Amino acid sequence: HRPGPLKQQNKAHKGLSRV
Amino acid sequence: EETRKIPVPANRYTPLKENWMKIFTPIVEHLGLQIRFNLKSRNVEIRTCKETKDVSALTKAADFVKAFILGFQVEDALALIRLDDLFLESFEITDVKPLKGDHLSRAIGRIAGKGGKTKFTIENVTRTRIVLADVKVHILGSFQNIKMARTAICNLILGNPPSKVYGNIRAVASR
Repeated sequence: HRPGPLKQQNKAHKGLSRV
Repeated sequence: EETRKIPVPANRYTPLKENWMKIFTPIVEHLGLQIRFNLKSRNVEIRTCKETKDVSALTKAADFVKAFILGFQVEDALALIRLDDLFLESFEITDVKPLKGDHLSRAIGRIAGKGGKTKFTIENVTRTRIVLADVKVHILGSFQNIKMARTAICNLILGNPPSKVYGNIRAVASR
């Protein structure tokens, strides 16, 4: 099931030698 | 003679003008008290007269207009007159967690919810009335209902989402 807009989901923070 | 003075803020004068009828008519008819509004000192003045019985009504009458000063709707304060154990408890939002700037406004938004509905939902859960100031919160109801509403609000501003507190408060209200 797909949660709706009312469901709280926060946007993730993106952070040898030759010889 | 017994004197009560209730102060009025500057923003409450216009709703007092628009709701004065339903303020003096409940007092002057069945409470038997004299009321006036001192414009010079800006105070709702209540005093007794020769036709007052059950003197505690005076106290409730003061609480009556006090509720309308704090922002509560009129008929809720009418219920304050009719019922016997109704109390109001107030606290600022920063009285439970130090919030600054945009965090405080986000806390206000979490209490109110979108469309107000979250706050409205809590009312229909607890049979209380909740009025938000700029930063202060006033709860009117009986003692246990005040405690449930205060716990719901303190969870709402702690960071808990309105949906989780919504479900928890709608489940715990069956006791």
